[PDB]
Amino acid sequence: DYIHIRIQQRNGRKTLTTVQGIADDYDKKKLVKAFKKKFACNGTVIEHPEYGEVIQLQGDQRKNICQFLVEIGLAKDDQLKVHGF
RNA sequence: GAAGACGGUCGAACUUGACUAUCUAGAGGAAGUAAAAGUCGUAACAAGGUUUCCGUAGGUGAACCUGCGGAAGGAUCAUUA
Repeated sequence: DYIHIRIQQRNGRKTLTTVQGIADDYDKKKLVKAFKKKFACNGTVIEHPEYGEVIQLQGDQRKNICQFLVEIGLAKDDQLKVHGF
């Protein structure tokens, strides 16, 4: 069950790095309030629907979420599935 | 009238602690600095779209936010009842 990410850049720079696999059971405040306060980027939590509850961090955060995912306790080091936007 | 010699005084030096001053090694740790063309936010240059800033306290990814009392170096030297 790979925690998909997706990024989504609007402007030449207006980015949002989601987080798709974090079961809701997790601290709706940890996952992401551990992220923002980390590499330092605007996280959040939407119910995207082609996916089903994903975490928008703000940024092209695809080298970072390899890492903010070898890190805090949600999924696992093989689950890794990056298809940067 | 010598060596020696009784006991003393000065007391170098030596051994061990204390004291004071000056200098200097150090795993690592945490500041500040440069600084600067990087990353994430917009905190307070045009009222910067939340006027700004001071003292102070708590709190926040991060710039910062907020209360309480100040200041204009403000966006009012005026208010015409």
